[PDB]
Amino acid sequence: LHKEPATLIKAIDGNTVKLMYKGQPMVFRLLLVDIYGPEAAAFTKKMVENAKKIEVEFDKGQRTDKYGRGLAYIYADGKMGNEALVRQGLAKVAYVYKGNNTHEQHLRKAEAQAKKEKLNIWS
Repeated sequence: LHKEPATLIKAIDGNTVKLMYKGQPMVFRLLLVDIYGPEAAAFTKKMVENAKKIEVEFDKGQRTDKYGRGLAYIYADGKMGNEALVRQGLAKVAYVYKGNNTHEQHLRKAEAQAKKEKLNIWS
């Protein structure tokens, strides 16, 4: 997998962001993250708005959903947004869809720790 550059257009919700990706606006849905809805939106908005650099990383399977959203791991300043959400207990690891599961175990590990800390949705 490779990290590619992107520019924030606008925050949307805890697991959805609008980016300029190779010169076109695209909505990206954060892979593997299920949505504390308003706190998830708040946290993702702060994450991408305060970042000096945003990167998209497609997984190994399909790159867009039926709705035309990009399906990716979004990084802000090197830090994976999908993991930071789960780590904060602001989202659950979702079901793998279409074989895009490369970071699944990593996120399950972040999720069990949020769960052990009884953080947020694990309260």
